Amino acid sequence: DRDDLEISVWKTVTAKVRAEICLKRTELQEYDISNAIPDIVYEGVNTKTLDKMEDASVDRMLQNGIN
Amino acid sequence: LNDNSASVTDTGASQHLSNVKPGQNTEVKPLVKHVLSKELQIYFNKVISTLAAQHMKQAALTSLRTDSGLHQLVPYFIQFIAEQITQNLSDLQLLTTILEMIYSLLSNTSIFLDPYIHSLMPSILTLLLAKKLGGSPKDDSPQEIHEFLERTNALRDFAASLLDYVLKKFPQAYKSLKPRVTRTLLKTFLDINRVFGTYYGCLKGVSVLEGESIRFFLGNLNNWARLVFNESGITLDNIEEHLTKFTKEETQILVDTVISALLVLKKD
Amino acid sequence: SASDLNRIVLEYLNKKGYHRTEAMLRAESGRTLTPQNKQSPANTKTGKFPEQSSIPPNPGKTAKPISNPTPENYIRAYSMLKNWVDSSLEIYKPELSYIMYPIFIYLFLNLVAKNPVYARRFFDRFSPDFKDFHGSEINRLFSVNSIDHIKENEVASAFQSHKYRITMSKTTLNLLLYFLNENESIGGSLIISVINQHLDPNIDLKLEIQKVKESRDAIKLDNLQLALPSVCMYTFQNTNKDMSCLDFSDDCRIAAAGFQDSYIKIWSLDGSSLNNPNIALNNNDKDEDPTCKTLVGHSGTVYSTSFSPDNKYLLSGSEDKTVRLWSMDTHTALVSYKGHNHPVWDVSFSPLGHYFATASHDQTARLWSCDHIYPLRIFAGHLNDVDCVSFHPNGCYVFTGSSDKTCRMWDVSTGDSVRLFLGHTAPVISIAVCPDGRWLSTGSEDGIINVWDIGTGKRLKQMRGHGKNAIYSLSYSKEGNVLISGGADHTVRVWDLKKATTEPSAEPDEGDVTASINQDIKEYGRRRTVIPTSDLVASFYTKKTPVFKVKFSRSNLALAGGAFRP
Repeated sequence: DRDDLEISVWKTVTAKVRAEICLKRTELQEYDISNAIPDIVYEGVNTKTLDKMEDASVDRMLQNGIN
Repeated sequence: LNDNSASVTDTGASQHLSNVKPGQNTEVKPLVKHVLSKELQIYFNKVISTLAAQHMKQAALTSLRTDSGLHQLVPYFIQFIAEQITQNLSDLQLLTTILEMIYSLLSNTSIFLDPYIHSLMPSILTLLLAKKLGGSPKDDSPQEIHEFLERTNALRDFAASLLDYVLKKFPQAYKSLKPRVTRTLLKTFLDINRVFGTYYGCLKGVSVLEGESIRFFLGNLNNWARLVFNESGITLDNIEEHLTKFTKEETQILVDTVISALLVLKKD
Repeated sequence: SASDLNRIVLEYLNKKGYHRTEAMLRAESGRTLTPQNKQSPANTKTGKFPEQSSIPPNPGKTAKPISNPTPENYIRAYSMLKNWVDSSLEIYKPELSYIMYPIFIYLFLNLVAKNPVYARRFFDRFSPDFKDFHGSEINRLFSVNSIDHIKENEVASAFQSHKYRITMSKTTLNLLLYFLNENESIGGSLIISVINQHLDPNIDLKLEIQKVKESRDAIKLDNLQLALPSVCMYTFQNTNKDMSCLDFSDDCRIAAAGFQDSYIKIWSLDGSSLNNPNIALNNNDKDEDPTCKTLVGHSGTVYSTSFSPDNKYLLSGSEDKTVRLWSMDTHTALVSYKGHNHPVWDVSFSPLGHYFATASHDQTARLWSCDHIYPLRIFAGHLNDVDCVSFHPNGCYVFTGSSDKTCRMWDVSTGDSVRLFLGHTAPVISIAVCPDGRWLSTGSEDGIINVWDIGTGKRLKQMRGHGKNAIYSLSYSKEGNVLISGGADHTVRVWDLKKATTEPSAEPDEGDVTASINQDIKEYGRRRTVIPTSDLVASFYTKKTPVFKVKFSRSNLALAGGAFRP
């Protein structure tokens, strides 16, 4: 069970902080409970539509000079 | 109550780029023990001590499920669920009771649980894909082998049907825990050196998905069978007493459960 | 000048015919506060649904608020258990698939003895699901329609003698008992009586239900503590100051915004299609659907908009002197409602969706109905025009706030005002009454919220944390009292209603650094700054967008909404 790269390096580089966390609970990271934001089902466009309008205008330049 | 030759090219290129990609934090404060009243932690220890006496356990389960006003203790429950999972991973009745109180909080529609979705999914995904769950099989008996196998498969079949409950309770987090969980299952499934029960939990978690994702495991199943079952040039005749990692009973369970989920892709 | 008002009151009672003992006792009744009703939102154990008896409401047959203390047919009482066991493909599915049959059979056989047409509803409603599981027995139970029809079917007559046996586990029996104890008055007690009197559970039962109720009573939450909500903010971008007050639906799938150029804009908040194909798929993919529908029926500017609790209809009030009704599944107008001669400023549906109240510039509120073109009641008695309108959560009183620094409670049947609340210093702009119903809260354009109690009519306390500016919206916690105020100073604030009252609401036992130093900076000056009450706990600023709407959802998640201003 040592032929997995991303799980072995996750065991190695986190081995000090998780011992302190599990010693703290009996009184990047994915199990700090308080500092987590949820996910929205749909958020609106705020930047992609600008470049979408710009390369759409370039596409209206790309159609051989018809306005 | 909130929490009161240059080295800057690493704290700016991979400490605020591989942190701004998973959200952002400003130090929500869990523990000073001044944030809970007296009666609130009286209720907290009175519910954590009882989890003739099955009536009190079901009363605590229903008080978690229906009562409101426990929005302050909901981070103290996911702490004292996770420690009684990763610290007491040998007793199946306590793991059953902890999965019951996971399901009881997950049906309470009067508390907001979408912050805590990432600290509640690894408990479900580690009681489903554990390398060992009981740990004390009481060997040198085939009856005890079968009894321990059914006792540890009841928890796989319960935790797999708790993963499907949280893929429907939170549909607003779709495309954020459907590909993550199916990537966890595809990562844990596609190897040789795992124990049988982890493969059973993986295939049951595949079964509690739906649609083309199950079709997404159609191609990489042939080589998985050719590596885990050793059909090195076999002609399907002596299959009863041919194979090498498993025993006959759990191979029959695997061939049963690999088409228990394959029936979904040919019924439409 | 208040002792002279007391003397004028005493002489008014003496000349209007109140005995000295009677006037003293009415004064003592007027002074004491409205006590606590323990069934305040009608908890689902001892609380009942409202009757659907096709009559209009009537606030009579009712005692005073000052005094201390405070049939259910079989089809809904079975459909509760049916949906509860139908929502589960869990490990406990086929045991409920086992036990779902004889409770249905015994409810049918106990309902043919009382009401035959309700029994004919109840049989054919839940017929075709287990016909393949239980054979032609339900075909044998076609011919039972009376008490004497039970003597024809020998197995139906045997069902009184032969108690139906079922071998049930301890976890399933305790699951059923703790499900049917948590909601008695929906029909859980009606299920429990049939289980106790007609079934044979293999494992006394009255002692078991006594132990269930006692262990369920041994662990509850008596006095609730506060909780800070999570606010999801919907910011609208390209509205060049021409978006009036908006509203969100319930399930939060549709948003409705009224524009200054006589449109209603309809947004699917999930990015959905919002085209309602319904499998027809005829034609017209040539049009441009940006997941947003526009509604053009008004000729004036839309100043308010309200969603039905059914969430299938929209009610838009404009400055052209109509209120229009829109269908949210074909996106057209249905009914115009003409009863005003001035602009309409606040439309609001009923709790039960029966009939909507309206505010307008003509100093009168009007009660309507969705099937009548013209009004039903006229609420007159304010000095200036009516700004906000809201019902009591039973749909039995109306609350109107007006620009002459006051608000009123109106009887919905007799039309005349029952309460007049004085004490503000600015136009009341948003009003809201708590789900308990005993306390009224409203916000003015002076940035001051205040709460009265409807029994005494006087002020419990006020709230002084907003800027000297407008408080656009107001919302309540679903279970309990935490007020969420979204105003004009770009903040959404959180308020504890139960600090300075006789209900302290479970304070923590044991300090801060940021507390009492933030408004002790006072760089701008003591008289040129605000000083918050002890009731304000948090305040989320929105960075240069104002919040038109706060809508507290069911699960401690509020939603705010507004337009990005520059």
